[PDB]
Amino acid sequence: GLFGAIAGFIENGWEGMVDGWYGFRHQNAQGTGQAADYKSTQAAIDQITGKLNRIIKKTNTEFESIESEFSEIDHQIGNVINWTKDSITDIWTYQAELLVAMENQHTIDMADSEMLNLYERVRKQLRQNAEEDGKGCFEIYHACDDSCMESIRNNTYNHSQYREEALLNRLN
Amino acid sequence: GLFGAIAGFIENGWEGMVDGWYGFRHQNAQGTGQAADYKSTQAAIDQITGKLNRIIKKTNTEFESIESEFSEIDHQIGNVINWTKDSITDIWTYQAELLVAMENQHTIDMADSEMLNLYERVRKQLRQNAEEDGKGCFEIYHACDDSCMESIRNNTYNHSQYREEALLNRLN
Amino acid sequence: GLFGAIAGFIENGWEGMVDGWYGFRHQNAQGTGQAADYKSTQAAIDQITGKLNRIIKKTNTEFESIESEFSEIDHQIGNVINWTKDSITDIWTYQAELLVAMENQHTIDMADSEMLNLYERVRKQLRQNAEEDGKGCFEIYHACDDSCMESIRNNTYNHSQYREEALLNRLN
Amino acid sequence: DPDKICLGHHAVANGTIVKTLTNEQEEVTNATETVESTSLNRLCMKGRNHKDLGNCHPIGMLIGTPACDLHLTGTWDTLIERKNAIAYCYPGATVNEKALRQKIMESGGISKINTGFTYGSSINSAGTTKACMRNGGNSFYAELKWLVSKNKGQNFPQTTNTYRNADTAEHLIMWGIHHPSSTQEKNDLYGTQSLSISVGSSTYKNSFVPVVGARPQVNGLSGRIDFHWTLVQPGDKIIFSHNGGLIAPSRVSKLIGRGLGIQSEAPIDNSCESKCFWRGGSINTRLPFQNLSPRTVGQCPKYVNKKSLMLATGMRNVPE
Amino acid sequence: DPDKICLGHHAVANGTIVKTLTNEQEEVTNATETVESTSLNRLCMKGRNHKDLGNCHPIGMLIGTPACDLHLTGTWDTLIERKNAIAYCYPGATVNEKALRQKIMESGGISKINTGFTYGSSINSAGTTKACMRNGGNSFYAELKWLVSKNKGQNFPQTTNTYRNADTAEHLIMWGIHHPSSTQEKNDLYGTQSLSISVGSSTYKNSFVPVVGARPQVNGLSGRIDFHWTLVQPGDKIIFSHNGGLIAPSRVSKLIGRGLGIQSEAPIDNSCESKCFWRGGSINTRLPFQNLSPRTVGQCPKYVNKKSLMLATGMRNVPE
Amino acid sequence: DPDKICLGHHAVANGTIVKTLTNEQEEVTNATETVESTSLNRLCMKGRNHKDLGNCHPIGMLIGTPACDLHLTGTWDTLIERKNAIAYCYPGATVNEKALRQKIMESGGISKINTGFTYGSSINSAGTTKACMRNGGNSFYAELKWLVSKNKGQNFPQTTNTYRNADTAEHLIMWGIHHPSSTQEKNDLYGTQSLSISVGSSTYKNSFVPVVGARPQVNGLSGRIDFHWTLVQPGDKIIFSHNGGLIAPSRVSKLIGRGLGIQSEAPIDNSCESKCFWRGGSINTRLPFQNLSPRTVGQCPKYVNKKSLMLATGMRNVPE
Ligand SMILES: *[C@@H]1O[C@H](CO)[C@@H](O[C@@H]2O[C@H](CO)[C@@H](O[C@@H]3O[C@H](CO[C@H]4O[C@H](CO)[C@@H](O)[C@H](O)[C@@H]4O)[C@@H](O)[C@H](O[C@H]4O[C@H](CO)[C@@H](O)[C@H](O)[C@@H]4O)[C@@H]3O)[C@H](O)[C@H]2NC(C)=O)[C@H](O)[C@H]1NC(C)=O
Ligand SMILES: CC(=O)N[C@@H]1[C@@H](O)[C@H](O[C@@H]2O[C@H](CO)[C@H](O)[C@H](O[C@]3(C(=O)O)C[C@H](O)[C@@H](NC(C)=O)[C@H]([C@H](O)[C@H](O)CO)O3)[C@H]2O)[C@@H](CO)O[C@H]1O
Ligand SMILES: CC(=O)N[C@@H]1[C@@H](O)[C@H](O[C@@H]2O[C@H](CO)[C@H](O)[C@H](O[C@]3(C(=O)O)C[C@H](O)[C@@H](NC(C)=O)[C@H]([C@H](O)[C@H](O)CO)O3)[C@H]2O)[C@@H](CO)O[C@H]1O
Ligand SMILES: CC(=O)N[C@@H]1[C@@H](O)[C@H](O[C@@H]2O[C@H](CO)[C@H](O)[C@H](O[C@]3(C(=O)O)C[C@H](O)[C@@H](NC(C)=O)[C@H]([C@H](O)[C@H](O)CO)O3)[C@H]2O)[C@@H](CO)O[C@H]1O
Ligand SMILES: *[C@@H]1O[C@H](CO)[C@@H](O)[C@H](O)[C@H]1NC(C)=O
Ligand SMILES: *[C@@H]1O[C@H](CO)[C@@H](O)[C@H](O)[C@H]1NC(C)=O
Ligand SMILES: *[C@@H]1O[C@H](CO)[C@@H](O)[C@H](O)[C@H]1NC(C)=O
Ligand SMILES: *[C@@H]1O[C@H](CO)[C@@H](O)[C@H](O)[C@H]1NC(C)=O
Ligand SMILES: *[C@@H]1O[C@H](CO)[C@@H](O)[C@H](O)[C@H]1NC(C)=O
Repeated sequence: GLFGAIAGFIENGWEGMVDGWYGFRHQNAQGTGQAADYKSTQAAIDQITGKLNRIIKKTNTEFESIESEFSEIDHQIGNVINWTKDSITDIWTYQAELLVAMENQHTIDMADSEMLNLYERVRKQLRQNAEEDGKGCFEIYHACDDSCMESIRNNTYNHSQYREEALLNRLN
Repeated sequence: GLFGAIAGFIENGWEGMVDGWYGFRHQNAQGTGQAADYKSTQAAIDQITGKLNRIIKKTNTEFESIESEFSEIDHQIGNVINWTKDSITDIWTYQAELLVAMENQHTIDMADSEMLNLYERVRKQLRQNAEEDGKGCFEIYHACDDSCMESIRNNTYNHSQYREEALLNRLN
Repeated sequence: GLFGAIAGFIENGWEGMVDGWYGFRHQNAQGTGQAADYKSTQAAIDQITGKLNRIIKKTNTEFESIESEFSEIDHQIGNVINWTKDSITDIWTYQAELLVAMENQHTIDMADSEMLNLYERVRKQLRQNAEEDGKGCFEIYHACDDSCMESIRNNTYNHSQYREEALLNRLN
Repeated sequence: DPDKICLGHHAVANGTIVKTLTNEQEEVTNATETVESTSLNRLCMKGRNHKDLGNCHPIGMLIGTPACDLHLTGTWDTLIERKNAIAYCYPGATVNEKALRQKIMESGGISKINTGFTYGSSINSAGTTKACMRNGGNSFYAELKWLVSKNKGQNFPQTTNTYRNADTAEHLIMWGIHHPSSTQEKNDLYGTQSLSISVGSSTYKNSFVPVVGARPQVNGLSGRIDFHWTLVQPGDKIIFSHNGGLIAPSRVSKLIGRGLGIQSEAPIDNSCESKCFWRGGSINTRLPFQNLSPRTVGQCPKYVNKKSLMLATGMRNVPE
Repeated sequence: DPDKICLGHHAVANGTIVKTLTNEQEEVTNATETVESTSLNRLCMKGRNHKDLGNCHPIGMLIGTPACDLHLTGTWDTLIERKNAIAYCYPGATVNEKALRQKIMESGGISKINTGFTYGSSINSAGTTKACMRNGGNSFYAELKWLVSKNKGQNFPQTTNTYRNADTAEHLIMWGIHHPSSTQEKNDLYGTQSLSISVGSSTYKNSFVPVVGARPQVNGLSGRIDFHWTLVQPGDKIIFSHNGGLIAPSRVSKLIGRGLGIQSEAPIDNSCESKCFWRGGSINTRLPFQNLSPRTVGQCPKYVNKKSLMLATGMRNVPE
Repeated sequence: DPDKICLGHHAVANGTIVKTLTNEQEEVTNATETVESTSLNRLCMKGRNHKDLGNCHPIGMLIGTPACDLHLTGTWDTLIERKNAIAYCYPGATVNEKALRQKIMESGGISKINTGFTYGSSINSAGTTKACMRNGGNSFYAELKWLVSKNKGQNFPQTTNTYRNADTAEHLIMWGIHHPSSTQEKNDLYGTQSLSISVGSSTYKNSFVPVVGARPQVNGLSGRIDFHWTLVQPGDKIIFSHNGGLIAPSRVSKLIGRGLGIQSEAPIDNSCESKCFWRGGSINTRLPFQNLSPRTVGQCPKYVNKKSLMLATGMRNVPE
């Protein structure tokens, strides 16, 4: 896709992540775990909610009948009405198809961008203490326990604390 | 946003930058600096001017009256005209709303992309001589005087000039 | 452009590359070469094919005549038909212009994104063995023969094999 | 070896297919419908002073056809017309009928005002017919009078009647012209004299002659009564001059305000609200589009030639 | 010294200009046209049981104008009308002509049914005119008869003719009224009596009087024959009562099914197919838009006021 | 600690709110209006050869009502009709009035051609009325003549008047029919004879009878003069045959070219220019949309049901 993350360098989604749209899986000495990211999830949901608020509505224009259901209509005027109504229906059918196609494309690419923005946030947080594996994971070159993993997820990880350890493990 | 810079990893805009839309602030031994970036600014402005040229215009079709202001109109044809005009108005109101919503989304995201493209250009110039702080700044690990700073803004900074000094400071 | 590669950090296209839309050029001690990338090229082509399938079509609504070619029409109804047809023409002319303008913008930016996604795949493959030059190239800090270059092109390059050599060359 | 943190996104086992600009078979985690396919099979009349006409045609409200006896006056914001409604008990038709029906169906009520027309002793003003029965008895249009000679064969006397609009709003006046089945019948009802009916106001002028040409029986009657109408402006007079063949108005109509006219087959429900109506009932959807019918009235979703259009409400679904 | 791998994209020598949201002159590697500018100068009639009327006007098929002798009956899915087609050989016009022509051009065929109208010895039903030539001699509309008095100057007899619709579908009946050029001509053809023609069905009635007013010559003729029409419903009858001036139907018409009416000057071509037609010919494009004409019929691309709209099918062209 | 370079973007103190696809309240640095809300309260007539009719109604230009004396001929690209404009000084109406007014308001001028009609000694062609005052004296429509019997009570003679179109373009011919207030009045003006007016061309014919039926006084006059019209083609004749009641044309009209018809109450301004007009004035905006009125003429922005639609002309505003 446009931003290269969802159906891109992220191989596939996680069916086991039911409390969020985006999140983390980690591996350390204590074991493995999973956690959803609130900020990225809500950013995506709020944008889709905004689309729904704009799209799911009708006009307030009051229309009256110009075609009799139960009696005859004039032949000349009736033909003009039929031409006009079918022309209007072609326009709305076209507009409806284009709207939903365009909006769907944007929704998919918007979701992709929020995945990438989360990935980019974490990359910059970790700084010189980790390396990208190419599949959406960061290999962290220091002991990073459950509290350390929480600090990465919380956006409170201080790279300076682990830099000496990490550069020794990375570069030797 | 889509590209993650404006209202993203860049915390806020600069009200003190009056001669451009994007630019640089710096700190070195010589002093504190600020300068606008012409190319990114003009790229954004030209794209917006392009939109305004396409949108700020009317059709050259000449319409005549089909509804008398001061006289009576036939009842059957009058109802057809009222239905048709209100149907046409609903279409144009809808088109106008969609146009401006879509254009505003694209304008905002286009501006975000130009910010990111400038940031990315600077990142690649600095190469291994600087590190990202996560807030749109680069910490430069060598003495980078006013001429050095100007070479970055000019896209004529050669990383090899300062690489030995920078790596010694980065690795300590 | 939106993703910063095409007409961006990549200075220009290659007229010599006639077997693909995106690809590679390499230089090592043994010579130079060129090769197209199949997956990125096909990703771009398939999306453009998708647009053409949706756009290149007409409605199946059957319209009949409401304006006589070889005979006079009533003046009042004729004026209503003229107003209606010109109003419908203005809508379709506007919609066609907006459709093609919007689609052209998206096609150009989609193509840009596929260039960037290929560049990003290669960056992550090379890991700590190469550095970006800012022009769409990677300088590889170990001897990378034709088989090594081929392994990069076909997504089988294992960084760990060359990492020891590359880190010593990068840190000098 | 290094520790690891992995970034990811959710997925579902069963995704939903949507169309995009570049892909007609794009799988997403969730989607929602934009085209309404369902209707309520009732006319949702909560919050509306409505009138269901039943077998009464709108025009029959002005002339007083027996089927319209409960609907000669009233007020409403919504007027419901039904299939096979009756306007004419006696064989005939109204000139400019479509415009008249539309005026009534745009109205918010009808009031009736007496014309005050009177007739001399040689006129029978209470003519009736088997075509227009009220409970097994011969009758006539309630708002009109069939004038004939009291003595069979005698010349119907020259008569002139005037209705003045004493109101500040325009009134709608209707009258009929009787077209007899034969010369003998014409002579019996109106005499051997040449017949002529003149109608004249400040804004309207017309003349009518009863015609006696041979025509087939409709409900056993070769006679016809055709209706004509005009608007009488505030303060104006309309003068009827006639010597046989006029079906004269005993009252005129005043259409009050505005209302929504609905033609539908659906039964009334006073417990639900709605702003959109069609032949088959009410559309209460929040969706922007519908595929029920191109013929709707009120505040409605736009009709589209589409069964479904799914709007994505989630990311690309990339299952494990 | 490091080795190098460079990522890039293709370019072309000859790029194409397109418009985007932000740029009126954006160069791309390739593009394709979305507005059709070309048309085939012919009516592509393959797969269509078509009828080219030539010099026959659609209304002439019902009355039997000499130019329509080969088009009095038939079936078709496509009917082609031409410029300057003749309906009225004798000077005149049809009342409600536009509605009638549209009905014929909407149909998929015409059938004819005998009225069975017969006339007594004092009527000459073989009236003809130089206006309507057939076989190099004076003739008349094939589906009608010009009735005049057998003896010049004598009163045309009071006559009744009744057409009964014994079919399950409605029949279209046409008749004419002759309007003489003078009182002397009127007296010669129909006598000195006052003339009156009445027509009556269950759903229609009208009365006509021949008018003898002075008027200029149209192809040497000051007389006029005006046509009138109505639909006779299944099981109904229509009664003509007349004493001079009626141009009476020998046959009535039945319009069968539906078809596409085309008005064009372009020649027929059975070699190829089309779904879209206009004055200049056929439009066989796959493109969504066209700029040939706003007046088209069938299944067509939408008309736009634009010469060209190029859709990009490639990336930005950035040549060397 | 290291030196640093920071990338950033501008912001403003007071941003502007716009709507996007995903956000109804998005703050940007700048935006501009796309819907015009303001109108100039005048008709901008710079660069237009225009005619302001004042209290002259367009139809009055053809018949020559006193209010239209300065608007009987001319050329223009823009024709301005005002409210309460006078067409008929004498009580009456024009048949097919709406089509006629539209033809005049579509034209780019009117030329007048003499009919050359003359009348014998037993006709008084100088009939006048207090309804149509001119310079304080009883007068009449300038382009027509009220023909009455010279001797009061005497039969108006059987009269013929013929106009031939000698021009290469079609001419619009108008005439009136007088409908007297009573039998005594009818007898005084035209005699006791039965009255008939026949009008006949190649493409038109009709017969008229003055009607005497009772009707109310309009400015003290129960009489009526109704107008009729037709187009006489190049080379064709039109023949009037009449014996009392014809209001005969002294001139015919030729409509020249095309122009823009405006109906408005706003005053003329020759300093300002515009291509779009409505009832309340002019719209000379560059913006694509407007919310002033759905009823406009010329080259206009499209009407929309919106107060404002702000288009972003800058990035997201993120203040410090
Ligand atoms: C980033 O990009 C910008 C824009 O291109 C560059 O800006 C230019 O920088 C050059 C070099 O400093 C400027 O050229 C210099 O102008 C000086 C001032 O000239 C005026 O005043 C002097 C003194 O009164 C007069 O002699 C002269 O005629 C002018 O009226 C000159 O003093 C400089 O000349 C001296 O240095 C040069 C070498 O640079 C010698 O050849 C000369 O002999 C002399 O000793 C010189 O001409 C230029 O004006 C700037 N342009 C703009 C538009 O601002 C930056 O250099 C670039 N930065 C980096 C780091 O790459
Ligand atoms: C021998 C034969 O078949 N003769 C029919 C003849 O019966 C028929 O006349 C009509 O027959 C019906 C049958 O129910 C009624 O009797 C009609 O009478 C009334 C009516 O009810 O309509 C009586 C009524 O009192 C009359 N009202 C007035 C005000 O005069 C009306 C009225 O005269 C007529 O409706 C006017 O057209 O008639 C009776 O007329 C005729 C039908 O045309 O046909 C013969 O062949
Ligand atoms: C000076 C002038 O032009 N006066 C015309 C006069 O010529 C015209 O007479 C008609 O002229 C045409 C010319 O081609 C024919 O000769 C008409 O003869 C026929 C006809 O062919 O139409 C003969 C035919 O047998 C007649 N048919 C019947 C059934 O009677 C018809 C018929 O009488 C008329 O068409 C009825 O109007 O005429 C000849 O009458 C007259 C009539 O148009 O008008 C003068 O002004
Ligand atoms: C007390 C009362 O209500 N009396 C009216 C009486 O006024 C009216 O007569 C008409 O009165 C009007 C004034 O309002 C005119 O004076 C009419 O006269 C003229 C006219 O000016 O229109 C005179 C003119 O010379 C006549 N012109 C010709 C060509 O004959 C015309 C003409 O006869 C009529 O307009 C034709 O309809 O009239 C005067 O007739 C009478 C009759 O309406 O009614 C009383 O109730
Ligand atoms: C208009 O369309 C309706 C529905 O398809 C059809 O029944 C009707 O015949 C059409 N009107 C005319 C005048 O043909
Ligand atoms: C059309 O709408 C106008 C108001 O814009 C209204 O006054 C008029 O009654 C409508 N026309 C008809 C024929 O009802
Ligand atoms: C409708 O437009 C056509 C083509 O421009 C023109 O010939 C015609 O005059 C117009 N119709 C009316 C009734 O003015
Ligand atoms: C889509 O989302 C809605 C709202 O969260 C949810 O209730 C529903 O389960 C989803 N749709 C389907 C078809 O599962
Ligand atoms: C552009 O596409 C067309 C097909 O529409 C093809 O014939 C042509 O070879 C292409 N040209 C270039 C320069 O790619």
